[PDB]
Amino acid sequence: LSGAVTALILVIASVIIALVVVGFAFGLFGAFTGQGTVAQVGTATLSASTLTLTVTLKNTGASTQV
Amino acid sequence: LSGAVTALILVIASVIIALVVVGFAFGLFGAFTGQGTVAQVGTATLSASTLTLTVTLKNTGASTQV
Repeated sequence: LSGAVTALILVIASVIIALVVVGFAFGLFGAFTGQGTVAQVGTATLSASTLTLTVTLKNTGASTQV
Repeated sequence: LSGAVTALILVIASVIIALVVVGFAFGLFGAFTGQGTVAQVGTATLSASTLTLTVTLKNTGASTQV
């Protein structure tokens, strides 16, 4: 009688664990998609007297830092 | 299951990198176009007593130095 009890306990535990793993995978998807993609969309201007960089940047992801 | 996760991670990384490269290429275009083109538009006069050069220059790019 213990065999079937063990079988169902393991079945439900395995289902819980598999659902956890799948949720983590889809979270990884959503997190890597919106991670932050920064590129340049036009020439920069480097003032050499004051050493100041004026650059136009395009960022279609999360708000990152420099 | 890890295979598809790796595939999407690499796909998004590759897209970000390719966009960076393309932005850099177009920035190079814009930068080399307006780099500064200086030529002469008339005869110069070289005063030999004072050694002074009076020259008419045409510059259709960035403000350079001599």
